[PDB]
Order: sequence, then structure tokens, then C-alpha cells
Amino acid sequence: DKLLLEEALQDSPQTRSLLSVFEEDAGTLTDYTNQLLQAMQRVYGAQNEMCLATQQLSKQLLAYEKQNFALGKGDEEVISTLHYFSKVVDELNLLHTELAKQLADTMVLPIIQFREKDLTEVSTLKDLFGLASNEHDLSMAKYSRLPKKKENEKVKTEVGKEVAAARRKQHLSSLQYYCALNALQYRKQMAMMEPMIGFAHGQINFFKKGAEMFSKRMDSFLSSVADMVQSIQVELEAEAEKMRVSQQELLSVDESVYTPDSDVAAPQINRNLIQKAGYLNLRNKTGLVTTTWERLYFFTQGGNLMCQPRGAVAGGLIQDLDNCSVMAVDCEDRRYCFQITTPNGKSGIILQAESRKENEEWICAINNISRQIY
Amino acid sequence: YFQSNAPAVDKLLLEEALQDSPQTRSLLSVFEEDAGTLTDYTNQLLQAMQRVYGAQNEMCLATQQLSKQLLAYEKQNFADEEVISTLHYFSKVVDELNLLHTELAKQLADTMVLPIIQFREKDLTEVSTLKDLFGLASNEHDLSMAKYSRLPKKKENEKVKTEVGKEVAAARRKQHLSSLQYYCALNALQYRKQMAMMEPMIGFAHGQINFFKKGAEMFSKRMDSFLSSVADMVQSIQVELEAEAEKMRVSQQELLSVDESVYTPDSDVAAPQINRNLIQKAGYLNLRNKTGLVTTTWERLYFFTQGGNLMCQPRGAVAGGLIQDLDNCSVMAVDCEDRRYCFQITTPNGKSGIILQAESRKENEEWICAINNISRQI
Repeated sequence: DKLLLEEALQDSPQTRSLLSVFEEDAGTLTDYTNQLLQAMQRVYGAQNEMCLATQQLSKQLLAYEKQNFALGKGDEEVISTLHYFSKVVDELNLLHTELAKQLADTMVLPIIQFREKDLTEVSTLKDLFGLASNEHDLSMAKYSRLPKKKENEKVKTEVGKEVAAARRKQHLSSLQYYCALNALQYRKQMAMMEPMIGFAHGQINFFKKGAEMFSKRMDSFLSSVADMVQSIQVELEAEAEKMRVSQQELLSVDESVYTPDSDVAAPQINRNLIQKAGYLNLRNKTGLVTTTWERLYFFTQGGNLMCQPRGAVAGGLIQDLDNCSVMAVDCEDRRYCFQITTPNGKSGIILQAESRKENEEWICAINNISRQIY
Repeated sequence: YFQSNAPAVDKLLLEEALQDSPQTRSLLSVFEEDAGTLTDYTNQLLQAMQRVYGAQNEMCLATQQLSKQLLAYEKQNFADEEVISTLHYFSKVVDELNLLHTELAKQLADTMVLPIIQFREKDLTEVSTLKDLFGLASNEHDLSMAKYSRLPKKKENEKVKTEVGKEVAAARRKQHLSSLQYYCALNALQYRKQMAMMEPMIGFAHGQINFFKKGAEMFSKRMDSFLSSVADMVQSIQVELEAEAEKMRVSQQELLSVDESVYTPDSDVAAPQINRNLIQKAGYLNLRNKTGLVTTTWERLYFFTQGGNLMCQPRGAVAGGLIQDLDNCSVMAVDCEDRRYCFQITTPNGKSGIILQAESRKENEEWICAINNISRQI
């Protein structure tokens, strides 16, 4: 399998039938190198992808302290760990980055140069040799059709020169094209080894710097974070049990407590207080003639009544303080509704309690809170 | 300045769930809002941790496929002895490496991606479940208080009144109950949050220690000193290339130093260097070929004499050709189609010979004389 260039001009057909074995193996080589090129760019891809994915974790771990909650801010210890685990991934990004750089120059770059320069140069010298050959082959046919009797010598001669110009062209392109294919035999052997040596090398660095960074000494901090997590689980667990019991006790209450009444005069009713607050319904002339009865929480402070609707904090613009008077009143045929009245007596507000117990207690608690006129 | 404080963790008191004061329900709203931004974040983060698992699980395939191609070199037909022996080695390194990335990917998913998924899909999901459920029972209770409020003061129906009171017992119970369950959940979540933020990342660090520790041994200085012998094995090719490369450039120069009289068949008939005494040719000639009773054609074809036989073999043929002879023939120049330098090898019958065509007359004569010299080989 020499493909010896020194023979020749005017190629034997046996020379050709070897040259075709070169052309053959070349073709199947270029095919395979594409199949291998892709595979190596796919590992490089995944390498670069690893760099971005880590790079994203840094951002997101740090983003915790940037997210704004209603509680759990300045988590300090939790912030500290997330910040540490971030600094880790940051340095891991550089190891996968350095490996990415490596695979792109010592592994992938070789194969591209081979495919783009070597295998390429061959496939082009081939084409030039092929064309060069055909040009000759045809000039030969022309030269053969020259007539024997009678010709002009000067014509015969010129056609011969044409044949020769072509023959030497074929010689030139064929010598080049052969040297090309022989050299390729050595180039491939290196082009298949070197790329994979580069791979192995870049990885030594990846596992060297890396295993150093992920030492047993780092492992001492990890174990202490785990103990912090363990100390939370115990808190949680006992706290869950505290709540589990607390819940059961509050749910063991009998049905009479969820039912509105109760019974008239059965539970005593403190007649002299100021403290009282709770839900009631408030009449509200929504439109002329129409009314709505909205449940809202009422409570008392500095001689004033307040209204805090459910949900929101604070609020409660209600008429007091002044000399008002409260008394039970009938309204829209409703039960346990009562009404206060401004000093004027105009636009008196009217509310409703559910219990009777509660009804009389509110009323007792408002005509006696307004006693303080001094 | 700032002075030390007695610590605190945030809780809904539970005892004030039956009461359901609006001031309790205000703290509940902030609790929800906290849970809100949290679910937003754990989503945002989970996405990120699934992408590193992505890049990992993909790397597992990327290596898996690489070796399969390193191992496909030995499956193509060729004319690479030590090349195969290394590609197997470098394959072992890749299949072995793959195993590590696979062992990582696995642990990555079980010890890091898992604790967040479960967190978002069981713990955070339970909150929303109990919230929608809680607010529902509260909505029910509100509409229940309505009916009770509409009941007439006179004339009161002692049967209707007792029926609606019982309706208020339930739904109020339902609210109280769902509220205790919803609160207890949110309180517990304050603790789950912390654990499920720092714990997920621990497992990932552990996988990455075992990954680098198991992989640092693997990629040792033994491998390093071996790679050196392969670098040497590559140099020993670069030198043999440069050697045979220089040799070829020289040979190429020499073969082209020839002057144009060689490339030309034009070379004068006058003064032809004819070797009339040989036993082997050697050349391309054109072969007259009948292509119908009238029409004919001439094809360039190699020709070589062998065991008394004239052979053919067209260019690009596997081999050939066995066209005429071995035994008795007579060859002579011929005038055929006004072509120049044709000659006919006649069969022993004394009729019907093949007609060939040479290029230079130097060639024609040499072919003729040669054939005749073969025709006397006894």
C-alpha cells in the first residue's frame, strides 16, 4: 500500500486501481470524521451548557436575599449558607469553563482543522486531477483522428503539442494528488490520537483543582449545616405536636358554643363594662329605600366606637365621642337590633347582635360608657 | 445603638381562630403574602436546579455517544495499527467517565432536586389547598349568618329558629376547623422553609465531593505518564511524515525536470529510438471496435503481454483481460480509416485480426517487433 509517485506519467491501470482504494478509504474516512466531529462538539456543548446552568444557580441563590417577603427576611444563617453554596457553584463554573476552553482547542479544534484543511485539500486535488485527466484523454482522441495521408506537418505537430500540454498537466496534478494521499496516511493516525490526548489532559486539571477544592476540610462545614437543619426539624416536630394538642383541645368544645344561643338570662351579663368588641351587622341606606346589612367588627376605645372591616388593619370612623343614647329597637322585622342616636337625634345608627346575651350587653355597655360627660 | 433581643419565630396563635378577630385575619394576610413570594421563588429556583440536572443528564449521553464513535473506527473498511489500540483506551476512559456523570446525575436528582419538588408539590401545595378550602368555609359561614339575621322577631317560629341555629353551628364549626388546619400548616411552613432551602444544596455538594474524589483517582498520574508515551508515539509519526514528505518533494521535483519532448508524441519519426528486441509491452493503445455493420469506434485501453498472451484491462478495471494469442499470430502495420500508426494482429487462421493504434511510430514499431518476438517463444 505504497502508492509510489515515481511511477508514473502515463499511469498503469493497476496504479489507478490502487489509487481508487485510496479514494475509497478517503471517502469513508471523511464520512466517519464528521460522525466523530459532531459527537465531540456535543460533549463540548454539554460542557458549555453546564457552565450556564451553574452560572444561573449563583444568581438564584443570591436572589433569595433580594426577594422581599412579609416575614423570613434577614434569615442570616439561612442567607449565609445559600451565600456559601453560591460561592461554591461560582468556582465550579470556572472548572467547567476551563474544561470547556480545553475541549474546544485541544480536542475539538484538531478534528476541525483535519476536516477543513487536510481532508479538504485532498478532495480538491482529486477534482483537479480528474479534470486534468479528462482534458488529456480527450486531446488523445483528437490526436488519434489525425489523418495519415495527406497531412500538413505543421498541423500534426501543433496537435501533438496540445496533447503534451495536457499530458504534463495530468502528470503535475497527479503527483500533487498522490503526495497528498500518502501524507494523509500519517496525518490521520495523529489526527485520531491527538484530539483524545487533549481530552484526557484537560480533565486531569478539572479533577485536580476540583478535588482540591472539594476537600475533606470543606466537608466539616457541610456537616455543621446539616446539624442546623436537624436542630430545626426537632423544633418543628415538637412545635407540630404542641399545635396538634392545642387543636384537639379547642375542638373538643360542645355544640352549644357554635350555636348563636345560649338562652335568655342563662349566662349572666355584666352590665357595667367598657371593653366590649365583636361582630355585628350594620344597617346602611345603600340607595333610597334600599338597605344592606353588612357584618363588620366593632370595638370601643377612647369613648369612640370603631368599625374595622375584616381583613385590613385599623380604620373605624364612627360618630362618638359625644352624648349619645342607645336602646333596643325594631327594624325590618329583625331580632336583637339596637340603635344609637347623635346629640341631635338625627341619622341615628342601628346595628344587630346575634345572641341576645350580646344584644343587651352592648346596649348596657354604650349607655354606661357615655356616662363620662364631665 | 442596638442591644441584644429575645428571639422570635412567627406563629398564628390558634386560640384566636374561633374568635376570628379581623386583627387576627390581618396577620393571616401577611402570612399569605410571605408564602406568595416564596412559591414564586422556589419555582424560580427549582427551574435552575433542573437545568443543572439537565446539563448533567445530557453530559451522560454526550459521553455515551462519543465512545460509540471511538469504537466505530474499527468497523470501517480501510487499507492504523496502534490507532485502534489507543481509541479503545480512550473509549474506556469515556465509558468510565460517563459512569461518574451518571452516578452524579442520579444523586443530584435524589438529594437536591427532590427536596424542592416535594416542597413545592406537597408543602406549598397543601397551603393553597387549605387556603381555598378555608376561605370557602368562611364564605359559607357568612351566608349562614345572613339567614339567621333575617329571622323575624315577631311572631317567632320556634321550629324554624332552632333549625337555622343548627345551620350556624356547622359551617362555623367548619370554619373554625379549617382555620386551625390552615394556621397550623402556615406555622409549620416557617420551619420547613429554612430546611428546604439549605438542605437541597447539601446533597448536591455531597454528590460533587464523591464525583471529584472518585474521579481524581481515576484520572491519575499513572494515566498522565501513559499519555506521555502516546505523545511520544505521535511524535514518532510526525518525524516519519516529515521524512517521507521531504523525500516526495524531491522526487516530484526530479520527475518534472524533464523537457517537453518527453510529453510529446510529436517526437520526430526521424531518429526513433526503437527497441526491436523485447518480450514485454507495456502501453495504452486504441482498439478498433465494430458498433454495427457500418459504424465503428476506438477506445484507449491498456495492453500488456504476459504468458504468451496479450492482455487488455481497461483503466479502472479490477484486472483483465485476455484478448488474443497465446499461440500463432502474425502482426503487421495497417492502413485503417486513414488513421496513423495502426497495426493488426492476425489470428492463426490467416484472417480476421484485431486492429490497434499506437501514438509515436517509435511505439508502433516496438509493439510489432515485440509481438513477433513473442510469437517465437519455443
